[PDB]
Amino acid sequence: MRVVIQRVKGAILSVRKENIGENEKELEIISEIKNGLICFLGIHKNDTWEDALYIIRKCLNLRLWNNDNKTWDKNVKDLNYELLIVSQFTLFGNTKKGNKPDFHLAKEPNEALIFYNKIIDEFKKQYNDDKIKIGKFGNYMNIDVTNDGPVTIYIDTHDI
Amino acid sequence: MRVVIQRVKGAILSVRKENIGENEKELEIISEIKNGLICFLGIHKNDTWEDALYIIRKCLNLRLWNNDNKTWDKNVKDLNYELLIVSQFTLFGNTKKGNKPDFHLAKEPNEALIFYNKIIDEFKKQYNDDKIKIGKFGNYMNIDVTNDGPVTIYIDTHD
Repeated sequence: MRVVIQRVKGAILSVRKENIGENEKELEIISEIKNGLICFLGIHKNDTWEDALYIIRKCLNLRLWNNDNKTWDKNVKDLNYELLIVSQFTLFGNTKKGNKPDFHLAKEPNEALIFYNKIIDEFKKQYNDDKIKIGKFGNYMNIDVTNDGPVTIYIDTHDI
Repeated sequence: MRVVIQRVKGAILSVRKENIGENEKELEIISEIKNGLICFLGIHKNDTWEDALYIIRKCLNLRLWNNDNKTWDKNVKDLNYELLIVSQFTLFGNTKKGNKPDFHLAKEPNEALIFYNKIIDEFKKQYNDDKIKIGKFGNYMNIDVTNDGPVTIYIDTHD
Protein backbone atom coordinates (compact mmCIF):
# COMPACT_ATOMS: atom_id res chain seq x y z
CA MET A 1 0.00 0.00 0.00
CA ARG A 2 2.23 2.80 -1.30
CA VAL A 3 1.64 6.54 -1.01
CA VAL A 4 3.36 9.76 -2.02
CA ILE A 5 2.73 12.73 0.31
CA GLN A 6 3.46 16.23 -0.97
CA ARG A 7 3.03 19.29 1.26
CA VAL A 8 1.38 21.98 -0.86
CA LYS A 9 -0.03 25.53 -0.70
CA GLY A 10 -2.91 24.59 -3.02
CA ALA A 11 -4.13 22.05 -5.63
CA ILE A 12 -6.66 22.01 -8.53
CA LEU A 13 -7.83 18.64 -9.95
CA SER A 14 -9.75 18.30 -13.21
CA VAL A 15 -11.09 15.69 -15.71
CA ARG A 16 -12.52 15.51 -19.22
CA LYS A 17 -16.16 14.89 -20.17
CA GLU A 18 -16.50 14.32 -23.92
CA ASN A 19 -17.51 15.94 -27.22
CA ILE A 20 -14.45 18.01 -28.18
CA GLY A 21 -12.71 17.76 -31.55
CA GLU A 22 -9.56 19.90 -31.45
CA ASN A 23 -6.62 18.10 -29.81
CA GLU A 24 -7.13 17.72 -26.10
CA LYS A 25 -10.02 20.11 -25.47
CA GLU A 26 -12.57 20.62 -22.71
CA LEU A 27 -11.20 20.19 -19.19
CA GLU A 28 -13.38 20.42 -16.08
CA ILE A 29 -12.52 21.16 -12.43
CA ILE A 30 -14.20 18.78 -9.97
CA SER A 31 -12.15 19.51 -6.83
CA GLU A 32 -9.39 21.56 -5.28
CA ILE A 33 -7.63 22.43 -2.03
CA LYS A 34 -5.84 25.50 -0.71
CA ASN A 35 -3.20 24.94 2.02
CA GLY A 36 -2.36 21.31 2.83
CA LEU A 37 -1.31 17.86 1.59
CA ILE A 38 -1.94 15.86 -1.59
CA CYS A 39 -1.64 12.10 -1.48
CA PHE A 40 -0.89 9.60 -4.22
CA LEU A 41 -2.27 6.23 -3.20
CA GLY A 42 -1.69 2.89 -4.86
CA ILE A 43 -3.48 -0.29 -3.73
CA HIS A 44 -1.51 -3.54 -3.66
CA LYS A 45 -2.71 -6.93 -4.88
CA ASN A 46 -3.04 -8.27 -1.34
CA ASP A 47 -3.82 -5.28 0.82
CA THR A 48 -6.09 -5.61 3.83
CA TRP A 49 -7.61 -2.98 6.05
CA GLU A 50 -4.75 -2.66 8.52
CA ASP A 51 -2.84 -1.37 5.51
CA ALA A 52 -5.29 1.40 4.58
CA LEU A 53 -5.32 2.37 8.26
CA TYR A 54 -1.56 3.04 8.58
CA ILE A 55 -1.85 5.31 5.57
CA ILE A 56 -4.68 7.47 6.88
CA ARG A 57 -3.08 7.68 10.34
CA LYS A 58 0.17 8.99 8.88
CA CYS A 59 -1.41 11.35 6.36
CA LEU A 60 -3.26 12.87 9.29
CA ASN A 61 -0.53 12.98 11.87
CA LEU A 62 2.85 13.79 10.31
CA ARG A 63 4.08 17.09 11.74
CA LEU A 64 5.32 18.52 8.48
CA TRP A 65 4.92 22.24 9.34
CA ASN A 66 7.40 24.56 11.05
CA ASN A 67 5.49 26.65 13.52
CA ASP A 68 7.06 29.64 15.24
CA ASN A 69 10.59 28.92 16.46
CA LYS A 70 10.36 25.13 16.22
CA THR A 71 10.56 23.07 13.00
CA TRP A 72 8.45 20.01 12.09
CA ASP A 73 5.94 20.93 14.76
CA LYS A 74 2.43 20.79 13.26
CA ASN A 75 0.14 18.30 11.50
CA VAL A 76 -2.36 19.09 8.77
CA LYS A 77 -5.14 19.01 11.38
CA ASP A 78 -3.54 21.46 13.80
CA LEU A 79 -3.50 24.19 11.18
CA ASN A 80 -6.91 23.09 9.82
CA TYR A 81 -5.77 22.24 6.31
CA GLU A 82 -7.10 19.92 3.63
CA LEU A 83 -6.08 16.67 1.97
CA LEU A 84 -6.50 15.41 -1.61
CA ILE A 85 -6.37 11.64 -1.89
CA VAL A 86 -5.81 10.47 -5.48
CA SER A 87 -5.84 6.92 -6.83
CA GLN A 88 -2.54 5.96 -8.46
CA PHE A 89 -1.62 2.37 -9.44
CA THR A 90 1.31 3.64 -11.42
CA LEU A 91 3.16 3.22 -8.14
CA PHE A 92 3.20 -0.58 -8.29
CA GLY A 93 4.13 -0.48 -11.94
CA ASN A 94 7.40 -2.40 -11.84
CA THR A 95 10.32 -1.05 -13.87
CA LYS A 96 12.93 -3.71 -13.09
CA LYS A 97 12.46 -5.64 -16.38
CA GLY A 98 12.71 -3.04 -19.14
CA ASN A 99 11.49 0.44 -20.09
CA LYS A 100 7.81 -0.61 -20.18
CA PRO A 101 6.15 -0.66 -16.70
CA ASP A 102 4.73 -3.87 -15.19
CA PHE A 103 1.69 -3.28 -12.96
CA HIS A 104 1.15 -7.02 -12.49
CA LEU A 105 1.54 -6.16 -8.83
CA ALA A 106 -1.41 -3.75 -8.65
CA LYS A 107 -4.86 -4.67 -7.39
CA GLU A 108 -7.46 -5.27 -10.15
CA PRO A 109 -10.03 -2.41 -10.77
CA ASN A 110 -13.53 -3.30 -9.53
CA GLU A 111 -11.92 -4.75 -6.42
CA ALA A 112 -9.75 -1.64 -5.86
CA LEU A 113 -12.44 0.86 -6.77
CA ILE A 114 -14.27 -0.36 -3.69
CA PHE A 115 -11.21 -0.33 -1.46
CA TYR A 116 -10.31 3.21 -2.47
CA ASN A 117 -13.79 4.55 -1.77
CA LYS A 118 -13.67 2.66 1.55
CA ILE A 119 -10.51 4.54 2.46
CA ILE A 120 -11.62 7.94 1.09
CA ASP A 121 -14.46 7.29 3.47
CA GLU A 122 -12.47 6.44 6.61
CA PHE A 123 -10.27 9.43 5.77
CA LYS A 124 -13.01 11.53 7.23
CA LYS A 125 -14.02 9.52 10.28
CA GLN A 126 -10.53 10.49 11.41
CA TYR A 127 -10.50 14.23 10.70
CA ASN A 128 -13.15 16.42 9.12
CA ASP A 129 -16.05 15.44 6.87
CA ASP A 130 -15.12 18.51 4.86
CA LYS A 131 -11.33 18.53 4.74
CA ILE A 132 -10.99 15.71 2.18
CA LYS A 133 -11.32 15.78 -1.62
CA ILE A 134 -10.90 13.09 -4.27
CA GLY A 135 -10.11 12.42 -7.89
CA LYS A 136 -12.10 10.10 -10.15
CA PHE A 137 -10.82 6.53 -10.00
CA GLY A 138 -10.23 5.13 -13.49
CA ASN A 139 -10.18 8.44 -15.35
CA TYR A 140 -7.70 10.82 -16.90
CA MET A 141 -7.02 13.63 -14.48
CA ASN A 142 -5.15 16.89 -14.65
CA ILE A 143 -3.68 18.28 -11.45
CA ASP A 144 -2.08 21.69 -10.81
CA VAL A 145 -0.16 21.63 -7.54
CA THR A 146 1.63 24.40 -5.58
CA ASN A 147 4.58 22.65 -3.97
CA ASP A 148 5.58 24.31 -0.71
CA GLY A 149 9.16 23.70 0.33
CA PRO A 150 9.04 21.55 -1.60
CA VAL A 151 8.29 18.64 0.74
CA THR A 152 7.71 15.03 -0.32
CA ILE A 153 7.39 11.89 1.82
CA TYR A 154 7.21 8.23 0.74
CA ILE A 155 5.71 5.30 2.61
CA ASP A 156 5.29 1.64 1.71
CA THR A 157 3.10 -0.20 4.20
CA HIS A 158 4.92 -3.37 3.31
CA ASP A 159 8.31 -2.25 4.63
CA ILE A 160 7.12 -2.53 8.18
CA MET B 1 18.97 7.11 -3.58
CA ARG B 2 15.29 7.19 -4.37
CA VAL B 3 13.31 9.10 -6.94
CA VAL B 4 9.71 10.05 -7.50
CA ILE B 5 8.90 10.80 -11.14
CA GLN B 6 5.74 12.49 -12.23
CA ARG B 7 4.57 13.27 -15.74
CA VAL B 8 3.70 16.96 -16.26
CA LYS B 9 2.63 19.59 -18.79
CA GLY B 10 4.83 22.17 -17.09
CA ALA B 11 6.50 23.27 -13.84
CA ILE B 12 7.35 26.71 -12.43
CA LEU B 13 10.09 26.85 -9.77
CA SER B 14 10.36 30.04 -7.63
CA VAL B 15 12.42 31.14 -4.61
CA ARG B 16 12.37 33.92 -2.03
CA LYS B 17 13.81 37.26 -3.09
CA GLU B 18 16.13 37.93 -0.17
CA ASN B 19 16.62 41.48 -1.35
CA ILE B 20 17.39 43.96 1.40
CA GLY B 21 18.50 46.05 -1.54
CA GLU B 22 16.00 48.82 -2.22
CA ASN B 23 12.88 47.03 -0.94
CA GLU B 24 11.56 44.00 0.93
CA LYS B 25 10.18 40.46 0.46
CA GLU B 26 8.85 38.69 -2.66
CA LEU B 27 9.69 35.51 -4.61
CA GLU B 28 11.11 35.17 -8.13
CA ILE B 29 11.27 32.50 -10.81
CA ILE B 30 14.52 30.80 -11.67
CA SER B 31 13.60 27.72 -13.65
CA GLU B 32 10.59 26.64 -15.69
CA ILE B 33 9.69 23.71 -18.01
CA LYS B 34 6.73 22.47 -20.12
CA ASN B 35 5.93 18.88 -21.05
CA GLY B 36 8.36 16.38 -19.57
CA LEU B 37 9.33 14.90 -16.17
CA ILE B 38 9.62 16.20 -12.62
CA CYS B 39 12.07 14.36 -10.38
CA PHE B 40 12.30 14.73 -6.60
CA LEU B 41 15.63 13.09 -5.88
CA GLY B 42 16.91 12.16 -2.45
CA ILE B 43 20.61 11.44 -2.02
CA HIS B 44 21.22 8.59 0.44
CA LYS B 45 24.19 8.68 2.84
CA ASN B 46 25.67 5.57 1.16
CA ASP B 47 24.95 6.37 -2.48
CA THR B 48 27.31 5.19 -5.22
CA TRP B 49 27.76 6.60 -8.72
CA GLU B 50 26.28 3.30 -9.77
CA ASP B 51 23.14 4.35 -7.90
CA ALA B 52 22.66 7.70 -9.61
CA LEU B 53 23.70 6.25 -12.94
CA TYR B 54 20.60 4.06 -12.58
CA ILE B 55 18.10 6.80 -11.81
CA ILE B 56 19.41 8.82 -14.70
CA ARG B 57 18.75 5.78 -16.94
CA LYS B 58 15.29 4.78 -15.74
CA CYS B 59 14.50 8.48 -15.85
CA LEU B 60 15.68 9.34 -19.33
CA ASN B 61 14.36 6.01 -20.53
CA LEU B 62 11.06 4.83 -19.06
CA ARG B 63 8.18 4.71 -21.51
CA LEU B 64 5.47 6.68 -19.79
CA TRP B 65 3.75 8.10 -22.84
CA ASN B 66 1.07 6.94 -25.30
CA ASN B 67 1.68 7.37 -29.05
CA ASP B 68 -0.50 6.35 -32.07
CA ASN B 69 -2.56 3.40 -30.81
CA LYS B 70 0.23 2.57 -28.34
CA THR B 71 0.23 3.12 -24.56
CA TRP B 72 3.49 3.11 -22.57
CA ASP B 73 5.69 3.30 -25.64
CA LYS B 74 7.56 6.60 -25.64
CA ASN B 75 10.15 8.10 -23.31
CA VAL B 76 11.27 11.64 -22.44
CA LYS B 77 14.13 11.63 -24.95
CA ASP B 78 11.92 10.35 -27.76
CA LEU B 79 9.36 13.18 -27.53
CA ASN B 80 12.31 15.49 -26.91
CA TYR B 81 10.76 16.55 -23.62
CA GLU B 82 12.59 18.06 -20.62
CA LEU B 83 13.34 17.37 -16.97
CA LEU B 84 13.30 19.36 -13.72
CA ILE B 85 15.32 17.58 -11.09
CA VAL B 86 14.97 18.82 -7.49
CA SER B 87 17.05 17.51 -4.54
CA GLN B 88 14.81 16.43 -1.67
CA PHE B 89 16.25 14.88 1.51
CA THR B 90 12.78 14.58 3.05
CA LEU B 91 12.27 11.64 0.70
CA PHE B 92 14.42 9.94 3.30
CA GLY B 93 12.23 11.08 6.14
CA ASN B 94 11.89 7.92 8.23
CA THR B 95 8.35 7.77 9.63
CA LYS B 96 7.73 4.54 11.53
CA LYS B 97 9.26 5.88 14.78
CA GLY B 98 7.36 9.06 15.70
CA ASN B 99 5.13 11.63 14.02
CA LYS B 100 8.21 13.84 13.52
CA PRO B 101 10.40 12.51 10.61
CA ASP B 102 14.06 11.89 11.27
CA PHE B 103 16.37 12.28 8.29
CA HIS B 104 19.29 10.85 10.23
CA LEU B 105 19.54 8.55 7.19
CA ALA B 106 20.06 11.11 4.37
CA LYS B 107 23.47 12.22 3.13
CA GLU B 108 24.84 15.59 4.37
CA PRO B 109 24.21 18.98 2.57
CA ASN B 110 27.61 19.48 0.94
CA GLU B 111 28.80 15.87 0.63
CA ALA B 112 25.42 15.59 -1.08
CA LEU B 113 25.47 18.93 -2.92
CA ILE B 114 28.37 17.89 -5.18
CA PHE B 115 26.82 14.45 -5.81
CA TYR B 116 23.70 16.36 -6.99
CA ASN B 117 25.66 18.39 -9.47
CA LYS B 118 27.44 15.32 -10.78
CA ILE B 119 24.02 13.81 -11.47
CA ILE B 120 22.70 16.98 -13.15
CA ASP B 121 25.90 17.01 -15.21
CA GLU B 122 25.55 13.41 -16.40
CA PHE B 123 21.90 14.13 -17.19
CA LYS B 124 22.84 17.02 -19.49
CA LYS B 125 25.45 14.66 -20.98
CA GLN B 126 23.17 11.62 -21.34
CA TYR B 127 20.72 13.83 -23.16
CA ASN B 128 21.02 17.57 -23.62
CA ASP B 129 21.75 20.42 -21.23
CA ASP B 130 19.02 22.64 -22.68
CA LYS B 131 16.58 19.87 -21.73
CA ILE B 132 17.69 19.71 -18.09
CA LYS B 133 16.71 22.18 -15.43
CA ILE B 134 17.22 22.68 -11.69
CA GLY B 135 16.46 24.92 -8.76
CA LYS B 136 18.38 26.41 -5.82
CA PHE B 137 19.87 23.66 -3.63
CA GLY B 138 18.82 23.84 0.01
CA ASN B 139 16.59 26.90 -0.29
CA TYR B 140 12.84 27.31 0.11
CA MET B 141 11.19 26.88 -3.28
CA ASN B 142 7.67 27.23 -4.63
CA ILE B 143 7.02 24.67 -7.36
CA ASP B 144 3.81 24.91 -9.41
CA VAL B 145 3.71 21.56 -11.18
CA THR B 146 1.00 20.50 -13.59
CA ASN B 147 0.54 16.79 -13.09
CA ASP B 148 -0.44 15.06 -16.29
CA GLY B 149 -2.50 11.97 -15.56
CA PRO B 150 -1.44 11.63 -12.93
CA VAL B 151 1.44 9.29 -13.51
CA THR B 152 3.82 8.81 -10.65
CA ILE B 153 6.55 6.27 -10.50
CA TYR B 154 8.87 5.44 -7.66
CA ILE B 155 12.13 3.53 -7.63
CA ASP B 156 14.52 2.63 -4.85
CA THR B 157 17.99 1.87 -6.21
CA HIS B 158 18.50 -0.16 -3.04
CA ASP B 159 16.33 -3.10 -4.29
